[PDB]
Amino acid sequence: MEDENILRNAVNLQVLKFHYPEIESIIDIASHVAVYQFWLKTSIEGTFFLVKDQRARVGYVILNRNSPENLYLFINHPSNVHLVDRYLIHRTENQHVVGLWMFDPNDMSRIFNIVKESLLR
Amino acid sequence: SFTNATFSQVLDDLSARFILNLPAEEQSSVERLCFQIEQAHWFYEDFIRAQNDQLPSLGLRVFSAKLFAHCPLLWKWSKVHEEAFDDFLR
Ligand SMILES: [Pb+2]
Repeated sequence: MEDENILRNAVNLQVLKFHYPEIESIIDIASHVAVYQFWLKTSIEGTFFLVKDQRARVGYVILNRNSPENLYLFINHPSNVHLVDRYLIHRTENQHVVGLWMFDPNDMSRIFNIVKESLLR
Repeated sequence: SFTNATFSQVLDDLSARFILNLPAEEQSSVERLCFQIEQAHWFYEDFIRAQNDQLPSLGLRVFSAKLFAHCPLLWKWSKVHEEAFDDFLR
């Protein structure tokens, strides 16, 4: 019964590449995620796509529902991502932190696993 | 990006951004699907048309008709029958 899943992945990936041509594949998806900063809510909210790019860099795109402004960020090291309270916390080098709020708390641990397994060597 | 994008590429975007990837809990629901189509319609009229002036301004019924004709699997992915959707919006 995998046809509809193959097609959905193909439509999703075609749209992603339309915005970001270097995107190579979708690793997984979380239906509804909001982005936070300090913790203050940003304008960015929508579907979260964990993606691999041309150079094998792991990252994610949120296709924003609030405006055409999307978010695309890389996860450079699996250690960059922690579960703290209700946020999936994503840290870049010198204390640059983004907080991901997953509607559905199941996706926190789920996406955390996927990110670590994507960056596993 | 939406500049120079075809009507077809716009409908693809809107499907993936609003319709295709609903959580299991929001599937099998006519009113939720309608809400998402409505949200997609606003995004289209408000953001997409401001970027590409050649795109047609559409009412809700005609917009929905074009999103669903563009991809009949939208019914399958949201787990809603077209019959039920039509009876809801009459
Ligand atoms: Pb409603």
